[PDB]
Amino acid sequence: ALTQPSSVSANPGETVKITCSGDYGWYQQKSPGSAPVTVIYENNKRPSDIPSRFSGSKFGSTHTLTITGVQADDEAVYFCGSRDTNNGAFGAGTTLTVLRTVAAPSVFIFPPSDEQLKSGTASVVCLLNNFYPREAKVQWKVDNALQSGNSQESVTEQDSKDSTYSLSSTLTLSKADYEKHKVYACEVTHQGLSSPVTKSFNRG
Amino acid sequence: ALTQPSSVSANPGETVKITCSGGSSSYYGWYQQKSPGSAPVTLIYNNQKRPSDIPSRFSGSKSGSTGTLTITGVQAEDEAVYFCGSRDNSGGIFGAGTTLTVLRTVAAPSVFIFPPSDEQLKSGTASVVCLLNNFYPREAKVQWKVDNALQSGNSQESVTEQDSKDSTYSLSSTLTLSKADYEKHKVYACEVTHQGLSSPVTKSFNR
Amino acid sequence: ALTQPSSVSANPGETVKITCSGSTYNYGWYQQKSPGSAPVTVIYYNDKRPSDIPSRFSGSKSGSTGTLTITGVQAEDEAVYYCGNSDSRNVAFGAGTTLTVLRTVAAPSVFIFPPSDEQLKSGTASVVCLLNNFYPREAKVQWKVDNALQSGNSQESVTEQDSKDSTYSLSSTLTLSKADYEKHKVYACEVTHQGLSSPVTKSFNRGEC
Amino acid sequence: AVTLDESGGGLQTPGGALSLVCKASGFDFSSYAMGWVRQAPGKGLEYVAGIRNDGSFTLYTPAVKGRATISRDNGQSTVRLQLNNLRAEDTATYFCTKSADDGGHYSDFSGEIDAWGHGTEVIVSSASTKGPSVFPLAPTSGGTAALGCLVKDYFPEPVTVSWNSGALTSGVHTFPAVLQSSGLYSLSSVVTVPSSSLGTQTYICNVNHKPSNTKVDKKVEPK
Amino acid sequence: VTLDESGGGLQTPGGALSLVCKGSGFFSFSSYTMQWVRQAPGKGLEWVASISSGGGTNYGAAVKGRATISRDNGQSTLRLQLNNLRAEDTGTYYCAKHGVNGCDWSYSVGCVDAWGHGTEVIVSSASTKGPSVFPLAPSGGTAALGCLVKDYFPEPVTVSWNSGALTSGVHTFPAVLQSSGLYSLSSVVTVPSSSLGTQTYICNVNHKPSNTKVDKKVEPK
Amino acid sequence: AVTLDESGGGLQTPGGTLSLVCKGSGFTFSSYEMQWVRQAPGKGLEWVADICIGGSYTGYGPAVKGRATISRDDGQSTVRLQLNNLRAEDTGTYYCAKTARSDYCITGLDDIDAWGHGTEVIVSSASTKGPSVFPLAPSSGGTAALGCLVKDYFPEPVTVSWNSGALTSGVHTFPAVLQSSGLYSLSSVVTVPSSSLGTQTYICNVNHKPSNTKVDKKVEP
Amino acid sequence: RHVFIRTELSFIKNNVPCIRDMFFIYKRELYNICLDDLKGEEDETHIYVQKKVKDSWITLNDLFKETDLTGRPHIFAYVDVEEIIILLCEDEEFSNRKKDMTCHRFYSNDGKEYNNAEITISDYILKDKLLSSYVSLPLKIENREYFLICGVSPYKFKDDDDILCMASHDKGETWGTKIVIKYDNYKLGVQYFFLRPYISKNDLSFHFYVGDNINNVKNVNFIECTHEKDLEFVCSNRDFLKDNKVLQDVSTLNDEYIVSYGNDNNFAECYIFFNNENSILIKPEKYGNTAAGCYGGTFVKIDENRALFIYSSSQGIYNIHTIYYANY
Ligand SMILES: [Ca+2]
Ligand SMILES: [Ca+2]
Repeated sequence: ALTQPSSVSANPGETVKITCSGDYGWYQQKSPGSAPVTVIYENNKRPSDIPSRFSGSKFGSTHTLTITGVQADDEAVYFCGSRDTNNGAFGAGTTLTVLRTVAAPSVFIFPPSDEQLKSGTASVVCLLNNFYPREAKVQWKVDNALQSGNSQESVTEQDSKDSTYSLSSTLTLSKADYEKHKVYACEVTHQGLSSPVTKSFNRG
Repeated sequence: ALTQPSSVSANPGETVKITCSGGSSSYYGWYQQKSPGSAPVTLIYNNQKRPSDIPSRFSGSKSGSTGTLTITGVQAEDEAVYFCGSRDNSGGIFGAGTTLTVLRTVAAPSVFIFPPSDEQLKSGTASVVCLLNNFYPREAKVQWKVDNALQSGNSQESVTEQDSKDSTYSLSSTLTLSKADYEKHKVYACEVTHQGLSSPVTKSFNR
Repeated sequence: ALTQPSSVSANPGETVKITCSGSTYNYGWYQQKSPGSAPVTVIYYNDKRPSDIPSRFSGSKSGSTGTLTITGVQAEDEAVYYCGNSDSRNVAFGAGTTLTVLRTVAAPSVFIFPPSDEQLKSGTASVVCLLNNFYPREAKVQWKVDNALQSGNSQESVTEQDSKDSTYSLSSTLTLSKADYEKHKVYACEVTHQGLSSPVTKSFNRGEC
Repeated sequence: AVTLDESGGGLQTPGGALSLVCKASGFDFSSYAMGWVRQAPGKGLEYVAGIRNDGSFTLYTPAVKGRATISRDNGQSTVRLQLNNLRAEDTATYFCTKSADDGGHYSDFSGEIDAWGHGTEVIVSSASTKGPSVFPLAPTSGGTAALGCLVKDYFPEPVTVSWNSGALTSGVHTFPAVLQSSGLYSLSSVVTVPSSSLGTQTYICNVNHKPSNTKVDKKVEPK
Repeated sequence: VTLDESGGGLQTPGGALSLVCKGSGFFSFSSYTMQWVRQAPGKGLEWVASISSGGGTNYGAAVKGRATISRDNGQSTLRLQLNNLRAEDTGTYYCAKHGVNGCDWSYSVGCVDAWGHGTEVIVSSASTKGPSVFPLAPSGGTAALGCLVKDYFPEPVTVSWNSGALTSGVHTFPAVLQSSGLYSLSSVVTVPSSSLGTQTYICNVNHKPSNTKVDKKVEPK
Repeated sequence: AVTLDESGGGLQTPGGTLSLVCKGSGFTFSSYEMQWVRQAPGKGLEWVADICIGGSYTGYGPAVKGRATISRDDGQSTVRLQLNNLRAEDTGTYYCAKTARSDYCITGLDDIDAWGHGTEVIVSSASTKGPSVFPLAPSSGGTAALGCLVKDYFPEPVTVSWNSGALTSGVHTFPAVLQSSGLYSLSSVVTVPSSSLGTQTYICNVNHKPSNTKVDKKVEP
Repeated sequence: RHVFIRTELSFIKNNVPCIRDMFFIYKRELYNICLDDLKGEEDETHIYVQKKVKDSWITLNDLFKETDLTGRPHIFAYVDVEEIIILLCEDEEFSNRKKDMTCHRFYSNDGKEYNNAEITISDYILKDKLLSSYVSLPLKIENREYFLICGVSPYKFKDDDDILCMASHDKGETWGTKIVIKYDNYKLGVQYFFLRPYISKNDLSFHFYVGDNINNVKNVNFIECTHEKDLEFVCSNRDFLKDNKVLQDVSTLNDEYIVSYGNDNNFAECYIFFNNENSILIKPEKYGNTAAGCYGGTFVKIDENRALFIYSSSQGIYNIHTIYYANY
């Protein structure tokens, strides 16, 4: 059980300090599934192909990864690696969210395709694009009625060019229940929106 | 700092495995206790060494900082608490002890009710007893219904160990009331809710 | 690192136990009554106790955790206790465990003081609100110049608990210029404590008596 | 009688250096490991530099590493700490400590200390010394009346306030100085005397400020 | 080898306790590492103390400071003096032997091959109490009876049915600590209805600390 | 110039075995310690197994204890990973690692200086469902949004590339979610201005490796 | 008579510098306890257990990192038929008359997975007795197995007691057992160095250098210790002086001394003598080595027949003389 903060947040140009208190090795992983890269290969050792901004320091049983001057290419989940009692293990992961200005999501509603209807299913997809912060609310309104339990959202990792998020909510409904209604609204509630933007479309 | 399970369940004939994890040691050890008052019996000492009169089905194992007991071909008589013992930087550490449960068919309990002896009433106290006999599994509910009213906070439960021949249980519920409280009510029902019973069996008397 | 509780609290006579974890070598406990004052070694070398230290103080190590036991705690035993050891071949101290002694709830005796005649001639006028002998340390001091809430211009000073009756004393000071002091007249001092059902407000008139 | 006399810790300057010496007596100096600890204001304890009995081994806190140089003279019974390029973060009270061991194990340094010193307030700033202005706090009536003195506007710390030339001890409370928005200190000292003793008994607060060599005696009188 | 730990019982709180584990059938007992392990009621196993062949003494975090383990090699005995007794100090005490070849550290519990019978140590100021036996009489086919042992202290009570002859059907329950402080235990037995009249069923209760050999006869009213 | 390549992806049935391999290059294999590290869906990094220089020492992780088996083939420069009794927990992306120090085998995860690309393993006994690609067209003014949808496909992963890798700017890939029926739903959109609606051709190329299905769906509004 | 000598030369590369080396055999495999104590800006102290896998030393745990030890500790390591127990005891710089010793204890049933806990030999027998690190194994004295920490007296001018050991019969946790060594040839004004106990078949013997006052060189000495009453031992000097050769190391095979000799104190060439009958000359100029010799030539017994002869003719290079002998 290597103690490591759930998340850390610092603005660009500023220094960042990540503590692992559970010798220590730091490995960055940009997106879940992508191959991680060793940022610091010991307490005070850095690989050749790694920027000089990255540095490490161990004091007692606590290590701190110091990113003196942070950029947008440093947006990744950092992991510490060491040994607990006898065995070897990794940290929980520190997600590095970079401090930026409040962005509003560009909402685009999509209707089920002509090929989808023939199969027997019809899912309406509500897309959100380039927004900050990650906190967002998506509510469905089929003919001005609240829908709950039949919607699954998908949030992407922070972009490495502009530090923005993108959401993908999907309303799963059967072919029979889709043809019974005409108006499909999408109430989007974000921090950067004073009035919730509702994008609606007609069946015809 | 030894972390081993609380429960493990096996049908007779199957091979079972208990995993004891943690500690800064070179050796682990498994100890069996049948009942809580029972003295421990070493099954495997020093990771794999098996003391005399311990079956071959009892196997010792150790991968890294994790010892493992393997019961290759479980028998009904293997129902017991299985503690693991090792070494920490503090001293000798033990495990929570994994209670082995032997699986068998679903049995309905033999519900019985016992009024207080008239010799006991003269003392001032009245103990009403409900007996659940040779049932499976241990998960049962006992509700006391004095004159059709739920009795809470005045009854205690006692459960015997699982049998090593039939692998069934037994539960005694003792409702303790005052002599006056007993004579004032007439109908003394004991509702027993179990999985083996389609409808809750209520054993009752009238005194 | 050498993790040690932020604070611990018990009634006089109760046994107190302070844990320090993250090292398996020689623990050393050092008490410090007030920040800045020279600390005094309570227990050194895990359990060894200096001659001039009470018998109620004892120490014990189990694995990588040490526990300072104070059997039957008294008034003087209030202090920030610091643990010391090697944390992974590094010499380091703990965060500090503060000992607040749970004695009966005491109410503060409030005394408001006006700026002196000498003070006014210099060009400054500081009003001092004095809280004395109270428990616990949690207290609220709010200033009211002519029934108006004052914030940002008041600095409080809390003393180290008393070694005989276990009481605290607070010293809030309202810093105002000579020009702003003569423009107002009624100076109230709303004191909100746990042992006070109604906040005692001590007020004084400018130029009276 | 074991003593630890710190000598050389006061007002220092940014980028500069210090030479904190410690004098020890009452024990065999050449057999115990010695060290220096520091408490930053508003912060906890922190080991600075440790030195072995034979002076052959030294250790430094990552903050002072490469700038500090703990030395020791067993013959003279001293342990001099030299710190260079003094930062704002180096403002703290420095205590000379004594381990009850040779320093054979790392824990001997912070977990086996059987002797401490008074301390020395080390301040790292390019600022000048000021003199305190003691204003009385005149006494509202009851069973027990309080009175005090206001040691306002002084730099740096500390200040020693006594009552009636060391005669009044019971009921005297000395409150720590609050650092003002201008950079000065506002210490206050009150004393709870009987309500009947007002007027008939004289009360003169003696404030002694060592940095500016200021010594002001003020008579607090009720009206 | 046989381990006979004895010398423990109902002790008064805040006092001393010397148990003695009598080693029998040992060959060079001196060589073995000797141990003490305890089990509080309804709790698990706890290491108490160890002693290596050279006198290597180590005590469990729970008892360190007031405990003292020793070995009288000559008489093959293992002893344990424990002062200032508490409720945490209640439970059975088992005497353990470490395997012949040894272990990593003498204070380990991964190398015990031999255990003793167990001396139950009870720390309490309440004095001995004998129980009160009361019947649980019966009402074709199968039927059930039993007999309630009511108020006793300390915990060991032995209910032999029909002087040992009756064991089939017998379910002696595990005693409960009542609100009061004393224990109530309930031994029952399942028999056929045809045998009710033809057979006599005797409760054979036995409380050792208070010498209460009670012998009740359960019969229908 | 270190390159770590992995064996082909898997979708084996539970209770079975799993075989993996790491083709190492650009360094002196058989002088560095090698290890395996798995990553569960949306979870942290879990060390699986470490093998010393000359296969002298072996060590496995807690979840794969008594099931995992490593095999470094020095002549082939490949590390094998055997895993019997497959469970749901074993589903995830697996990586290979190389310690930084030569002739060094201390236990600890602070020394890895090389990482493999990764390969996916899905423990499930379900049939590989064919991917269905549906075109999504908007009904914007300045910036228009075109994309495609992959529904009713199993198991992961799916590589979607616009114009066979030519169009990379403004391409967002969304992770798949487990629907109520038990299938995944992946989506991908590309932000292009309204002036290019007619003069350019956008084709969403979906690739499903377990079922071998390559359908080129064009998206037209 | 059937002599059966058989040598094969091999090499081991160590990427880790070792100020000192300690070789031991366990489970029929060769291990080294390396002291990597470099004295530079980032160079720290490490004590590594290292096992040779092919033609190169593989670094296993660094045992020293656990010890709160502040510096160079004494290494007394012991091997048994199924375990290895090691200790890092404290030194006595000037008057470090630490009336009690403080070493660590490390334990393994594989030489890899090592477990540790600090031990304390309060009021230890070997107070003010100088120490020198070494590898050893259990000696049997009166059906009891003992690991031995043996030391020596600094100077001698008053006739006597002058060499002694403490012992453990609980895998090196208790050291209350005092073994006496009665070597009556401790001349007036002599000092013994690097004292290591050669143990074999429960027969006690010692190999130690002697810093000659007249000369300025250290001369090897080997004594045979005979058991008198329980725990009492009287030793005697076994002579090995050879015409124009210097004594170096000493072992036993077939219950016969296998001794080591150099041409001169610089050791350009080394010679091994099986029962003072058969010689073998080991030419250290193997692996293309101009600047080569056999200084620090050592024996690692592996069997009553096998034993290796190892030296380092340059840094990070080990010359393995694989000896086999069978006089029957
Ligand atoms: Ca020491
Ligand atoms: Ca020490």
